[PDB]
Amino acid sequence: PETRPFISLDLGTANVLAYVSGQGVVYNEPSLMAYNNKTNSLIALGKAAYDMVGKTHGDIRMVTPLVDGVIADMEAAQDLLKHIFSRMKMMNIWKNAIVLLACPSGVTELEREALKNVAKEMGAELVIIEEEAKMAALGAGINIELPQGHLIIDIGGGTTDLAIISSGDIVVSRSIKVAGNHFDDDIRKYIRSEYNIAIGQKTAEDVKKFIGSLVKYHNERSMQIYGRDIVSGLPKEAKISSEEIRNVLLNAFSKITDLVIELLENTPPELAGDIMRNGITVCGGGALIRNIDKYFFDIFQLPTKIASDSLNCVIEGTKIFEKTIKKNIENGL
Amino acid sequence: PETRPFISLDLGTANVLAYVSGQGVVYNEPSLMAYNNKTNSLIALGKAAYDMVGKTHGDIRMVTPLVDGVIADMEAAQDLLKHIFSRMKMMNIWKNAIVLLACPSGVTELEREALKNVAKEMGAELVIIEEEAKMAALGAGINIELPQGHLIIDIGGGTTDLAIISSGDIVVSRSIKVAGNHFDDDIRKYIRSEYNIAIGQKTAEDVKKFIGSLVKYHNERSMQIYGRDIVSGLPKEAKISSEEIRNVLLNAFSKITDLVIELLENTPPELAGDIMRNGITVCGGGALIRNIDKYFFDIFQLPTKIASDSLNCVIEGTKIFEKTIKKNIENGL
Amino acid sequence: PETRPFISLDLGTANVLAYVSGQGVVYNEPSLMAYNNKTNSLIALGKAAYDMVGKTHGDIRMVTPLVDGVIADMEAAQDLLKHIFSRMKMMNIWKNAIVLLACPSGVTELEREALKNVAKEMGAELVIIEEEAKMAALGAGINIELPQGHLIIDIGGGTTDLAIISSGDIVVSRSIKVAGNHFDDDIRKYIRSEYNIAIGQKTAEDVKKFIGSLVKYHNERSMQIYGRDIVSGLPKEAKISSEEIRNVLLNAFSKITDLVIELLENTPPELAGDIMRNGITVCGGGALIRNIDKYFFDIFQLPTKIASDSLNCVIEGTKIFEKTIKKNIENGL
Ligand SMILES: Nc1ncnc2c1ncn2[C@@H]1O[C@H](COP(=O)(O)OP(=O)(O)NP(=O)(O)O)[C@@H](O)[C@H]1O
Ligand SMILES: Nc1ncnc2c1ncn2[C@@H]1O[C@H](COP(=O)(O)OP(=O)(O)NP(=O)(O)O)[C@@H](O)[C@H]1O
Ligand SMILES: Nc1ncnc2c1ncn2[C@@H]1O[C@H](COP(=O)(O)OP(=O)(O)NP(=O)(O)O)[C@@H](O)[C@H]1O
Ligand SMILES: [K+]
Ligand SMILES: [K+]
Ligand SMILES: [K+]
Ligand SMILES: [Mg+2]
Ligand SMILES: [Mg+2]
Ligand SMILES: [Mg+2]
Repeated sequence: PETRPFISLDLGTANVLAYVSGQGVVYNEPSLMAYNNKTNSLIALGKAAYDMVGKTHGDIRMVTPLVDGVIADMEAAQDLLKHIFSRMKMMNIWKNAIVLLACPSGVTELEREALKNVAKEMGAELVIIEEEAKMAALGAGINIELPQGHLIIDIGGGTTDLAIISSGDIVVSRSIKVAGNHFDDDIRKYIRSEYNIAIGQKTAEDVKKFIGSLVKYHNERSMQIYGRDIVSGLPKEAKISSEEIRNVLLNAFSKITDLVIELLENTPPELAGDIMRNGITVCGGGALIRNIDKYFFDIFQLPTKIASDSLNCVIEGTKIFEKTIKKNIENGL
Repeated sequence: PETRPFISLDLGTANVLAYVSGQGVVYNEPSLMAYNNKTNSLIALGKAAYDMVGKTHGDIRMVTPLVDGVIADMEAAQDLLKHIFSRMKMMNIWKNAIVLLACPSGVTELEREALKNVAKEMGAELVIIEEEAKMAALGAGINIELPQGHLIIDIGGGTTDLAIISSGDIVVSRSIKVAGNHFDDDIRKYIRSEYNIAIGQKTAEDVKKFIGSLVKYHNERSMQIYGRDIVSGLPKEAKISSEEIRNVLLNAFSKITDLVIELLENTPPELAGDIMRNGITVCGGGALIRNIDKYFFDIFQLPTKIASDSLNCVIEGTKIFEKTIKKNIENGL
Repeated sequence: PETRPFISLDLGTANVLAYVSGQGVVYNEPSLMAYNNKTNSLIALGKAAYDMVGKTHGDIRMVTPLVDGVIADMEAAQDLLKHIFSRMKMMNIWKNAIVLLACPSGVTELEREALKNVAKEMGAELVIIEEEAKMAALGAGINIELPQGHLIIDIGGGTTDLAIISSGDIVVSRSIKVAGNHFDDDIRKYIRSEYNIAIGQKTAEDVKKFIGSLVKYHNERSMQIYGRDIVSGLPKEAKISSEEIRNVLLNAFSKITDLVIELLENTPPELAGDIMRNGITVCGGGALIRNIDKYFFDIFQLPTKIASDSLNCVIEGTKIFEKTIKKNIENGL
């Protein structure tokens, strides 16, 4: 007999997802928010704010409420929470609700406590904080309860997260701030250096998605980009090829492969054998980079699987974990 | 339930247009006014005053009430507003009316406030001031609400106005006092230098319209002009060709192309890509100069469209914006 | 509802014309008056006095009441006004009448005021003074209201009047005292120098009318003149040819063409173009000089029309202007 609503949230640096027990996933939009600096009014958020990135008047302020699991703008976080459930024809579901949040391993206890405080402020009565790595593992269809080791690589917009999981525990974890946003910056840096053209972030992210890859793929294809020539200052277009972008990504993943090496270096020997057999599981947005699994196999010789629907791994995991959370509540935890 | 009349106005330096909700465009005449200097009586305005330019006794004073969106003659502005609706068989529609005015980006807050004060003086209760660039964009059939960048070039009689528009906002704007009047002066300067003939403004404007162009066109044709020989002081005629006038306009547009370059130089890179794809939109009277679109394409390589009915873009935009203004009034703005 | 009579007057230096509303032109005779110097009695006026010019006893005094629009003899003017309407079987129509007078541009405000005073003295209640040039333009069938420029050349007995007219206004005006009387004097001067014969004015005026011309015409014809030989003092006749007289007129019109040149030199350039297209209109008595239009065309290359019935242009114009004057009276002007 549970009368209270169950809410889970994936408050990622790039995409925010919200789940309501009984309704399903009720929100899944970019995390960007647009404020007016002269008046501090919330102009837009989600897709509406994402379409404006780089095309906005100088009075508009683009905000990311959460950066790497840390509330970066208190008021923006509060505004986003007051909106995710605004398209649900119901009174506030935050009231005395059970809230399950997922945090990267890098988040601090104080920052975790600040997360709970914002949820309680909305009206929740119980606020549980789970490890993102095990939520993602669950979402990818891994039975984390088993005494079997798995290597999870969660590539998001702000951070790349590495976790050795086994018996539902994170035995080893590493995190680095080289992810989707870092890849975009480097794509932008390269195009500037090579073609003397200044492109926006939105354009950098679109070539990443449209031709980005780590190993040659079955539909190699070029792309036309449009930016501002650094010399003339006028609009200028250029043709970008798959090879060039593959080399940019290979350069940026050099630091991620180094984190994997360090992670394995601190992994208990008996868990190392499981890694040889169970391999790597890649999830998050970065799991969509073409042939990222072939890349990891070539370098490490470990089996590498891309989680199906890798953008939803975390939120999908919170849905699986709902049963566990309601069994614990029934046990007084 | 709106009982108050809706009035919008395009108070251009050359042509004044007035719109009444329910009646349509109710006034569209030149902005010139004719006063008697010995008595200060309003002799004529609109077409009647325009036909007299350069043919009037020395006691007559030609007045332009608004020059570049700035009330230049307070009393003349007041007289014009008391006349636009004089051919409407109705009592004053200014009473407690909703008035929508459009201003060039160069107008100052104080001058904008002076505009509202004149409208309130007539009897209006609500006086809204919109950007001319977005009214013109609307008039040209652009969905300014979309997160897509457009370059608007508004060539009038007093000013050329450049605006980068996107998401219903003016992200970048530049304005220059090189427009129809400047072109006429230069046509007059050229004919004096080349043929030693002093022509009036009316004659300068008519050759601009009758053979003026920026690129060779499908009906190249000469024109006979009539002026006063600077040496003999007697009447003298001359034959003016398309080529000569094209070269005069090409010289004057050199400064407009420089403003476009500066505008693009201060345009965010991601908006520059949209400009490459959406191109330029030319409106205003100057949009009628022959092959002005071919001119802009040749120089910048950007798609260039001439707004259909480019003299009515602004007023047509105020009509489209009426719905938005009445939704805001319903929301207490 | 107008109960008051309407009177208009053309008080020319040579011919006086009077118009009564409802009756038409009621008087049209030479302006000469004959007084007895020993008794100051009015002997004759009009045609009767004109037939006596040069044939009168030494006690008779020939008077011109108005010379160039200026009352030259106060009593003679008063006598003429008491006679123009003497052949109308009605009581004084001057009583509380509306009087429209026409003045050359050279007349002074004081002289204009003296004109009104004489009319009021007769019994008029309203005395309007119009420009002769626009009355003549009207009489010649020009729509002076239009914003189109016309060059009017009014050649009378005392003055030649030049006016640029447009929008019912005299934009530029010049006047010279070289007209019919000056031509007669020069005809008399020539015949004296060439044939040693002293002719009277009447004879000078008759050869001007009978063979006078400015360009060779289709019925070149000689004339027999009769005067007093300067040597013998006895009567002597001589044969005068068309050529000789044409050369005399060409010499006298040299000063009129100079006035036209000066007029055009002070004409606004945009009005100069209209002059090229609308041309010159010649009216007054001097418009009857043969081929005066061919003369003006040859010298200036401007279209030149002779007003039909050029002696009646002014009075005919006052008749057209009657409607305007009665609309103004209805408006309290
Ligand atoms: N097809 C694709 N190819 C490459 N990158 C992609 C693709 N689709 C999305 N991305 C990137 O994946 C990221 C979004 O993944 P996501 O898992 O939602 O990150 P996040 O959880 O919101 N941020 P984080 O807090 O670091 O986990 C963005 O940087 C996207 O640019
Ligand atoms: N066919 C044409 N070819 C060239 N110029 C033209 C043509 N028709 C009109 N114009 C000019 O266009 C101008 C009028 O355009 P318009 O948009 O009405 O300006 P405006 O709004 O009244 N003045 P502004 O306040 O500067 O915008 C005048 O300078 C005209 O001479
Ligand atoms: N056929 C003709 N050829 C030449 N001159 C003529 C002819 N008929 C009349 N005239 C002259 O024309 C003059 C009369 O014209 P008119 O328009 O009546 O002058 P006016 O108005 O009376 N004088 P003014 O006050 O100067 O305008 C006289 O000088 C006549 O000699
Ligand atoms: K996410
Ligand atoms: K206008
Ligand atoms: K006369
Ligand atoms: Mg994530
Ligand atoms: Mg305009
Ligand atoms: Mg006269």
